[PDB]
Amino acid sequence: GQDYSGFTLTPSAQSPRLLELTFTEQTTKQFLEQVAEWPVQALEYKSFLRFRVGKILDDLCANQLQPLLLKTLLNRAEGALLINAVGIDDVAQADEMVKLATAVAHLIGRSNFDAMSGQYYARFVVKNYLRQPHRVMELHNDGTYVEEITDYVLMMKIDEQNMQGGNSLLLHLDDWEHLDHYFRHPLARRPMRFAAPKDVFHPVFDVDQQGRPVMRYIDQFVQPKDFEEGVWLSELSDAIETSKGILSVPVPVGKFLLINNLFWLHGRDRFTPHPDLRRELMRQRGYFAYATHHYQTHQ
Amino acid sequence: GQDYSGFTLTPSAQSPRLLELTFTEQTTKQFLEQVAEWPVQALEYKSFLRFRVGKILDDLCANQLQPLLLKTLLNRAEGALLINAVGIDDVAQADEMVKLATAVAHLIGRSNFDAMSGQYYARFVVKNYLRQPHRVMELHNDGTYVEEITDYVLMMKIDEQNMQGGNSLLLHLDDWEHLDHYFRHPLARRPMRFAAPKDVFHPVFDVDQQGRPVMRYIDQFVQPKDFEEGVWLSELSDAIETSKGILSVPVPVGKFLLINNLFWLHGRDRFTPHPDLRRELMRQRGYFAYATHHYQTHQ
Amino acid sequence: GQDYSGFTLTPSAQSPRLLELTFTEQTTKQFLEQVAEWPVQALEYKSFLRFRVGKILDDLCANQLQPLLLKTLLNRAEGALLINAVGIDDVAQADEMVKLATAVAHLIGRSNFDAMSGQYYARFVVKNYLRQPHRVMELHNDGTYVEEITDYVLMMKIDEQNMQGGNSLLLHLDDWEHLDHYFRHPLARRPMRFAAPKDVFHPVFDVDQQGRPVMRYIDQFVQPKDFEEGVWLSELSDAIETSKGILSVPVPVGKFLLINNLFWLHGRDRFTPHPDLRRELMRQRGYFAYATHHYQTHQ
Amino acid sequence: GQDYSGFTLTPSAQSPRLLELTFTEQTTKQFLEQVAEWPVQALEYKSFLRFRVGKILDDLCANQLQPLLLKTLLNRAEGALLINAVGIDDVAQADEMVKLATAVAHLIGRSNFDAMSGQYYARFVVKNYLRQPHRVMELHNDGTYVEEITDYVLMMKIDEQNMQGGNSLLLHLDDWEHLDHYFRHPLARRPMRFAAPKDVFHPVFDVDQQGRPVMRYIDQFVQPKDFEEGVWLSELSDAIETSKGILSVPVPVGKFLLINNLFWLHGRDRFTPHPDLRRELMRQRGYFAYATHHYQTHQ
Ligand SMILES: [Fe+2]
Ligand SMILES: [Fe+2]
Ligand SMILES: [Fe+2]
Ligand SMILES: [Fe+2]
Repeated sequence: GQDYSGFTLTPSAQSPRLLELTFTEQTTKQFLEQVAEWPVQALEYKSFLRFRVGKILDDLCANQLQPLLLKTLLNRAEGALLINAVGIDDVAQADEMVKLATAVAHLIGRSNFDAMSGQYYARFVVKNYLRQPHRVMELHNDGTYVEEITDYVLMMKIDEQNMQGGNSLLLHLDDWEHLDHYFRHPLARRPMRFAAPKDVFHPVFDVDQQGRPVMRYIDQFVQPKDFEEGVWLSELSDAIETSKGILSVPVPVGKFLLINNLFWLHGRDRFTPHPDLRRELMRQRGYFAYATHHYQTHQ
Repeated sequence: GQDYSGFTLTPSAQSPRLLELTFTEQTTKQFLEQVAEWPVQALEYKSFLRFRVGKILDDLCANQLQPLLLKTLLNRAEGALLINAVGIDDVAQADEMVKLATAVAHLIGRSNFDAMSGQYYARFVVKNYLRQPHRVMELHNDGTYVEEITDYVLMMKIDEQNMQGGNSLLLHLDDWEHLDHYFRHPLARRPMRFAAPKDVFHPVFDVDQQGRPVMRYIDQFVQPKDFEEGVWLSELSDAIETSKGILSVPVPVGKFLLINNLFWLHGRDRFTPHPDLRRELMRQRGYFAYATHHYQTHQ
Repeated sequence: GQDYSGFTLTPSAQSPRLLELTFTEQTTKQFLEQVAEWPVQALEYKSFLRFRVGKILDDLCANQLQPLLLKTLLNRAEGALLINAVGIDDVAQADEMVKLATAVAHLIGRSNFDAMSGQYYARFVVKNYLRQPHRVMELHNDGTYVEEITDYVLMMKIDEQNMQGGNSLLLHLDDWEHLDHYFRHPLARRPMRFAAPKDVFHPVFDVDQQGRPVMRYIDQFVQPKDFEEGVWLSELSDAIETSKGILSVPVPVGKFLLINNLFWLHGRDRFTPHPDLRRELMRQRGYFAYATHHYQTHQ
Repeated sequence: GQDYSGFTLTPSAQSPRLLELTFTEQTTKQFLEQVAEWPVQALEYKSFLRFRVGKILDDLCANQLQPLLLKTLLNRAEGALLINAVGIDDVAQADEMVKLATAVAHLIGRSNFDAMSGQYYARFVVKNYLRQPHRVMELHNDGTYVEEITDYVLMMKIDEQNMQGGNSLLLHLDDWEHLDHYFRHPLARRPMRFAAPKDVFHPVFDVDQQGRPVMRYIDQFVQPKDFEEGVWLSELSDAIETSKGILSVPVPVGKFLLINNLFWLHGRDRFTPHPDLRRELMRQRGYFAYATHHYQTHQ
């Protein structure tokens, strides 16, 4: 995998669709110097600073970062990245981790308000029905019960102690062996009710600009209105969960997954409970916003 | 009463309009095996599983169950069932009870969110003004203060210890000796205000597709706007409560009433307080949703 | 003052506009017998019972009560009543008091939900800035910050111990010596903002059907938008409060004022604090609803 | 600076745009006599009294006050006042301070509901990230996340003990050396999202009636939608904060700043924490409402 200014990029061991982007130690060192004056708390109060820290990182990569992130995330054949910075790999560096993740996100779009934290990101600690270790968290898309589309999901590993399992699960729609069967079903186009934990109605599948399937699915929030929709959804669920195309991805401390939420589903594998278990995560979810040469009216 | 695959059906001792459906021990055994992998908690999070457990039970009855439930519930001459499964008859089996009731409901429609429990069903324990033993709960219809129609009411007996009385009361509109007198009154068609414990306005009576009376009445939530509406409603109330057509139905542990809420009213008889009284109930309320050969437009 | 069936009516000592209606001991005795089966709690849950207890009282007065209440309350020259029943005059009889007040109100209209109690009436106990004894409560109309009109105000004295002062104050617009001066001012017709403790806009004065002034005024909830409206309202306030037409009315235990809120203002005089002071009140507020021979369309 | 009836007016030491208005001891004495009958609590309940106390003060200044306040606040070349009354200069006089500030505000407009206090003004005590002494509070305009425009900001110093720093910062748009550069940028006219701590959309700049720049900006509530808006806002922020036109104004106890919020920004300098620090402030924010000879339709 290739050499860019300030970082390297290589395919993952799980899939060529998922690429691993690592910022050099020198880029990392300089980034942290140049953003030291804004603590995370400044980023939380002034959203424009989220874009500024973005600019600082991209400028350190000779402006090669932003176009690469976008080309990868929007490329149907790929659409997923695992990102890290050499030197940021310990829980003591959580703030620095948030700054990094924030900078990358705000080069490609904007992170949405998170109702769990009341901020643009959320950090969660896991320590020893839905909260359950031996439970796989089923593959899904985020953002299914609001009108606005969530284009990206960012999941960062902040701490990991005494943890067995709990890999991120991923499925690219084009690796799913049953796509054609479910996409070509009439109920693939049936608007269904999705309800928060005001209701919205949208189909479970849609298409991208070129007519290729995309999904907006989660088992917990979809609300089949009758026996027809119900049985079909229970079959679709089994067809996703038993897929041979599912990826299992370890996310080491300091690294984060950044994926296109339209044609990747994500989930979490089970893990072993242990009295001294500690896992800390950070999430952001947002929309893409980027410049292209395209048409406009007026002056 | 007749033999179907997996269950038997017979008229009740109270009325030929109310039929008693009992699943055989073998059906019950197999149902519980085949649904063991989804605990009630799974059904609460993923509504499609509610329809799946429905399918499993109907499949065990050679697909004779679903059409029989619908034919009975929609039949004006009947419209009520008391349902049980041989082998499920103790409070220790409450989860199994919920699964059964859920499976039957989601063959005929879908159960609505219950604001008391925050789930698609609600379980309540009674132990020693509105909470009162010596108080009869007056005959009524459910769902009178929302715009959407509640088609069915399901009441299951989960536990019963040291209980005297407290039978379910039922009245089929066609057994009510004063129907003609109240239905033909001009105020039968007067939209009246109904208010939750946003207000809705609907008449106290309406008609089914064939022009036969249906009701949407409850004394607590109807809000007569003046002396005219008030006196008439107080007279209608007395005329319902003193009706000779009222049924009194014991609901033993493991059994549930499932009734058409348009032309049956329901209520509860008084019961004797006792220091060691324990009654546990489960309710679901929902709409009908079923396939028929009927017209549609477009392709 | 005159003799009707079941009650007597006479002018007050304060004004010929305020009439005193007293139910005979026999009417009272029979009313209480005939309504004993519905405790106040029944009236709170089933609003139609509020109209029924109305019917029972009017029937006991040979149907002379309802037309007299309406003729008095709607008569511009009067519009106020002080009502009592011989034999109901002690705090121990508070429930009976509520039943009586309820019966009278629901012969002339319907009492509105009271947000302080969550019921159709509210009972308040006073015992030892706004809560202040040496503070007169300024003359006002109720219902000024909702779109719907409040036609009547009912204030009943439930208990009174160790109380000096605290009479009800009343002003009939036609006894107000400054009416013409304020009514003919351009700001009398200026819609002004009124805001709850969504905002509404209405003028401080309006007219009845015959073009005679009515008011919708309270100093606490009117929200002058500028110096013009502000100064004028402060002058109007002084002109109401220093009026020579103000009535001061003692309301003995068991008695209640029932007034037309369009052309009477009400308030409360100061009272002496005392360690063993106890005053208990009940209020209802509502709209008029009554039959008359008038035009309608269709069949 | 000039002599008016009841007060004097002189330019500040910081700028000729900011004028210092001091009521004479005699005006002050008479004002306090003539408003003694309405405690602050009366002003809080009856908003018309806020305008009345205004009238009393202006009347004491031969009606020269109101026109001078308006001429100053609306004058583009000025638009800011520092106001005090000889004899009101101690925390023990806080109520008198509120009355004074209220009287002045309600000669020029009306103060809006303050959600922090639930009243038309708010008092705050400061004693020993956003709450931070060594933090400058950045220059901003108030009222940026509601549809209605806030025309004035009033900040009064009620108490000051053991305080180093914490001056009010001010910037008049016409003293800002980078105005032309940012105002002439296309994003100056881009409606941007502003969100409360329902969202509103307005540009960061607008124009007054003569086409001169005005601002509606605060770093905390503006929500850049993408990298373009974000970077530009971070640059605008630096350009405001490092401006050589910024004023630093000490506000002694008893004095208050009253500024035009359209073409002045305000903020606060850092201050030294001290164990026995006590600063008490009062704020009001409102709209202008005043008489002028202008056109109207109808009669
Ligand atoms: Fe997710
Ligand atoms: Fe019910
Ligand atoms: Fe009142
Ligand atoms: Fe401010």
